[PDB]
Amino acid sequence: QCVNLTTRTQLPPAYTNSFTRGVYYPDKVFRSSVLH
Amino acid sequence: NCYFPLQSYGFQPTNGVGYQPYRVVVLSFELLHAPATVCGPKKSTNLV
Ligand SMILES: *[C@@H]1O[C@H](CO)[C@@H](O[C@@H]2O[C@H](CO)[C@@H](O)[C@H](O)[C@H]2NC(C)=O)[C@H](O)[C@H]1NC(C)=O
Repeated sequence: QCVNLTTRTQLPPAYTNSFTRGVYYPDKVFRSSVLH
Repeated sequence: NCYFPLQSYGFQPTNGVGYQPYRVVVLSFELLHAPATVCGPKKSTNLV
């Protein structure tokens, strides 16, 4: 079963500033005290 | 000039070598870039 709940107001794109996010550990290794 | 994209192989036992079929395996593995799970038949030893 599934149903199209198409009652949905056609709102514009909304926006926010992703200041400093989405950094992730680039590889599966350990490092410390270093600018890599 | 519109075609079904995909074909049979003509594999009769009368085929010549290289026109004959081969079964193929490819082994893919990454090395040392994580913890690991498949290893060669070697005995470990105590921590010194
Ligand atoms: C919900 O509504 C959409 C249309 O907004 C339905 O989409 C159609 O689905 C049929 C097959 O069921 C297609 O032949 C049409 O081409 C689709 N419409 C469009 C505009 O492409 C959808 O099937 C509906 N789903 C339910 C569960 O009611």
